[PDB]
Amino acid sequence: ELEQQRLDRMNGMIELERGVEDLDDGFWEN
Amino acid sequence: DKKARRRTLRFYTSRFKGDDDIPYK
Amino acid sequence: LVSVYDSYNPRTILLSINASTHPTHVTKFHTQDNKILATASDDRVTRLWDI
Amino acid sequence: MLHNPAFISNPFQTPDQVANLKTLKENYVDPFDVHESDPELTHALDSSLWELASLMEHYHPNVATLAKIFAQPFKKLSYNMEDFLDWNYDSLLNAESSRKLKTLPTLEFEAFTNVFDNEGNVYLPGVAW
Amino acid sequence: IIKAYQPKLAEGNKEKLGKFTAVLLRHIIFLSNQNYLKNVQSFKRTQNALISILKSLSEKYNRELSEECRDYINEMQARYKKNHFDALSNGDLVFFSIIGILFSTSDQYHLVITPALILMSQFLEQIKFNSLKRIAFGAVLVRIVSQYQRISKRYIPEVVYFFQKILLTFIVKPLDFENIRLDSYELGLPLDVDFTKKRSTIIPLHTLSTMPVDQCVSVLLNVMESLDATISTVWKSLPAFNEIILPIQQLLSAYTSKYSDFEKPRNILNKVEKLTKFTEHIPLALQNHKPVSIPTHAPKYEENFNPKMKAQLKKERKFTMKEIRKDAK
Amino acid sequence: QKALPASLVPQAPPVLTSKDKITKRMIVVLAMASLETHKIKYVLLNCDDHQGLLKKMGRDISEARPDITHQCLLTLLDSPINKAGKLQVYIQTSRGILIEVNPTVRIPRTFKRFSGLMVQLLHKLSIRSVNSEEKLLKVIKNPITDHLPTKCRKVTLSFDAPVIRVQDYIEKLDDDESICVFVGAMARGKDNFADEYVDEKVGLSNYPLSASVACSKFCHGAEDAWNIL
Amino acid sequence: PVLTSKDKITKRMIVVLAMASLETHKIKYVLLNCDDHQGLLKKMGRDISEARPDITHQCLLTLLDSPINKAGKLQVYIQTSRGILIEVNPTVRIPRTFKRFSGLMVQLLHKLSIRSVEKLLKVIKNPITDHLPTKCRKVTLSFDAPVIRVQDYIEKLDDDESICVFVGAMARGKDNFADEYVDEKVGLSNYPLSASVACSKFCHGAEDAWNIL
Amino acid sequence: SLVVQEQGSFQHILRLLNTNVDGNIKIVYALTTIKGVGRRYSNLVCKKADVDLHKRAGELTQEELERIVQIMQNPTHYKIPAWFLTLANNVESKLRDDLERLKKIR
RNA sequence: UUGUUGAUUUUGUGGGUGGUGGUGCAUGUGAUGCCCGUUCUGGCGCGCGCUACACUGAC
Repeated sequence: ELEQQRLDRMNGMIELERGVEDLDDGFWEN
Repeated sequence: DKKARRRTLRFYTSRFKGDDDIPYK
Repeated sequence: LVSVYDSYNPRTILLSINASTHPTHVTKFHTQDNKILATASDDRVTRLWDI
Repeated sequence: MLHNPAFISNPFQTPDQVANLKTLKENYVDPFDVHESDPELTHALDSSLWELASLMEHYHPNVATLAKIFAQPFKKLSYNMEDFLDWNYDSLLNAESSRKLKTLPTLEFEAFTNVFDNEGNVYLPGVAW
Repeated sequence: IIKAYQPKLAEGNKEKLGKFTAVLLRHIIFLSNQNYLKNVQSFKRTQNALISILKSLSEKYNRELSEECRDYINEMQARYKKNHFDALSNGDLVFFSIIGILFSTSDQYHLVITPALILMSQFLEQIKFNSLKRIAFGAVLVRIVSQYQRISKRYIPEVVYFFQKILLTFIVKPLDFENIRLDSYELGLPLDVDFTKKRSTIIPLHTLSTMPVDQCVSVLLNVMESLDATISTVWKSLPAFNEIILPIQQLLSAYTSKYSDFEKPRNILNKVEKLTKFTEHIPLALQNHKPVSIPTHAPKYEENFNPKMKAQLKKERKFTMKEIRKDAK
Repeated sequence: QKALPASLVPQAPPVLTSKDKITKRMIVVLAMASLETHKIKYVLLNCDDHQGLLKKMGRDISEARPDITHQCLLTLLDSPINKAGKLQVYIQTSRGILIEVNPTVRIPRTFKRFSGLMVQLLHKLSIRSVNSEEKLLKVIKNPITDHLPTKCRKVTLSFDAPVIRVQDYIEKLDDDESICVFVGAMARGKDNFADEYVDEKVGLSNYPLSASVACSKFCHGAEDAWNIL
Repeated sequence: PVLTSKDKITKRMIVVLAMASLETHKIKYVLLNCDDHQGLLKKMGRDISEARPDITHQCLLTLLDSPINKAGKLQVYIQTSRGILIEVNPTVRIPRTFKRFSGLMVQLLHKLSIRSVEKLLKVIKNPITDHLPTKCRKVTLSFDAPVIRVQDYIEKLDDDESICVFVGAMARGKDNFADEYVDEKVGLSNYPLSASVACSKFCHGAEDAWNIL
Repeated sequence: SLVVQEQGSFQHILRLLNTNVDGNIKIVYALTTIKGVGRRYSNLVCKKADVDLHKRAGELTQEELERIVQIMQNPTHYKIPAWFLTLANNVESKLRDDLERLKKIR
């Protein structure tokens, strides 16, 4: 379970299971 | 200089799948 | 798109041809042979069209 | 530059065509000259932008996401550079602190007996206290 | 202190231990800053022991530790804004390692790794690296970031930039590398260096505070060993490996030509040659997009189809009006 | 050597319509569809749900199965050929409805909601989208031939007919013409429903084939033939 | 001959309708449906989106009626999302109407077997692997996996072997149901396919590959 | 070799008053899409802003667009004329009562 | 802490439990196989005529 979680976190899974693309909304504009 | 062209570019700036059923109601 | 119009009649389009998806920067009628029209595009192919 | 369609492998491509594609791959050489000073003679159009592809693996996630755009369709007409020009290391750190979304910290299940190498498990071999 | 204030003993002990987790981390960093060359063994028996206790505390108080870790990242950055390398100390180098121990480095996003890993990259580039102290500091920094990406294997351009200048710094120019910006030209290693004696490549942290030829060679070997590993792990996978390794190959060639006995660059150069041979550098193909289907629209319909009031009022008038006329007739 | 297209962005292929006759396409005609309504509210007559009423109406409940028509549409519309915009569907109901099925339509998969739609299509003579941008199901004037493209090949499903490979068939046919396959949604009956329009009849498998299975076998062969993938 | 799980030597095209949403609910015991029973499933707490046994029905129709079954080269397994494995005898002719089909499943799940006066439908013990042929290729259907040819894939595959396809009967879900058993994941087409369409696609290729016609 | 147009390139899309307007559509009928902006109102705006109506929306320069925005947000300041800018149920009950009495007579 | 009461509870930290659960099987028994409440408050048919779906058109 822990190893599978690490692989998911590596591929862009964020535990607030949001994604890296969600973060990249509005960072550059401001 | 950034502020001047920061103004100009403001005007420049502007599916059912596979086995999904139509929404119920 | 290359479009052919009657001079002094802007309303009516005679012939409309899609030379290419890329810009068509040059369009000229052939001086000797009236029927044929030459078109050059950013596709880098100069198609020779006829009416 | 971002894609040469001649080197695509199509499943409908016939076995003789597959053999031809293999030979084309073998004989390719990058023709871009870095020392030529005349930009019209560098033969850039005949090369490819492998460097941008590597940036998709850039350590910064946002930079990787920006680099990933070349892998996506070019729907956007243009990008406003004034939102991109004046970024510094300080700005990147400040933006990271001022993040809209907050996440829960995660921990490492793997355990290291010693952080630094001596002069069982060493996290940072080659360095000592 | 942890035993005397366990969560079960009294209410609020969790918070006290949570604050103690932050306090312990600063103590671990604080001791490293203090001189310990006199009693390195005793310092080693406390420095690792406190980290183990911090690991147990982090398991229960990661949130408190994370907040303190972020504060240190902000504080040091502010100190770097005013003191630059003078702000950087051994405790900083110690500090970064502990996050690798106590946090998951192999994440695309993390609260403490990403601010820190941004911050190592700034050091690997912004700092001048014009002194053997400063080069040795960078050598430790490269190793830390390398361990951060030990599984992720993400590409860090600063590591490429760092390696180029350091390798060229010890050969100062040869007049062939004008694209590499050096910050010191007086660190050129002498030709008489043997490069056959067995010199330790491990860089002690305490020796930094002290900081000649042997020391310069040892720093070079540690940096160069990190170079060989990075080619093996990260750059080998990257599509632009030939472009990335091309400047490094030229610099390593100068090392072999100037120093024939000096073996490792030949090992790296031979190793680099093997990778370029096997790797097939074909033009990239990324604009293949899957064909998009025709649109799909749901139908609009009534579940039980039937084969406002003013209209209903008007409808009733017509019927009543119809009856009445037939009544009058 | 050839210059690349200006826009490499994928664009949805045009939705085929009866008005356009030049483009090549697979036309599938689900002939002998049992699709009829009657007040109880109007409900789609079924072989099993409504037995007594059809007995009162005097028709055989054996040929009172709109389920078969439903399954054929499901596999036809969900086939990749439809996703490629190269297939259009027509339904010839037993009393004489010709129904144009827009390739973009997404019929409900459950039969009860399918039946709920069909009674409405028969009464309003057409169906609109939820966003009200296109008409998905429309009743159209017979004969089917006028709707069919000008240059076209017409065939039916005949079990007695010789067994032919659909992929080999389509490859041998020409590139400007189009293929019409008349599938009998009827459970059982003589294969002469479309004889007046067609000129030849072909078999696909020596074993009997269901309408849903047969039409799926057709489209799969064309996708292999046309590399629709 | 009618293929059975007992015989492992014969080449056959096995297909597994994994994550089948067949469930019986007593207020009488009836097959749960996404539309028929919404509030009842809410009381059970299960999402109504994953409550369509129609998917499993439709796949069986195109599957059982395919020519390959008529040639006796096909056997079907169904793995219920609850964890129930069902063996479908190739000789069965399941009802075409769904409401009747639901009546059979409730009989099957509670009686554990259907006999006609060989059991046409049988509940069998997990794991699925033991029932499969000794030498057999395992694959699934993945949208993300590379697109391949069923005809070319079967042709390049051996002869003494047999082929397994774990088709996901779910409306939506992660494609990891059969990861534990299967060795590779393959895509059939670039475009999306329904479960009924995909197994119809795969069986058509086997008919083309093995010349079943 | 170096040519730069001062006016600028054509704008396929523009953002005015928090509304996306197609450059292909003309100034009047591209501005009509904005909520509260009709054909006559857009025409009056274009006349007040001294922008040639025969132009496309893409052609509009920065100053022209900013002026048009000022026309929208400040109409009065530029002298835009002001003119330019249960019982039924009871009746139902009465009718129903009349109907019942009509039945009573019959 | 109860509702006067007397350590039965309350608080904080850890923490095992599917169980007045069903269903069949073997002469009740089985470390049986298989899975997984309470009380009220409401509940049209037959027909005419006219206008539109634009470029032979709109302004």
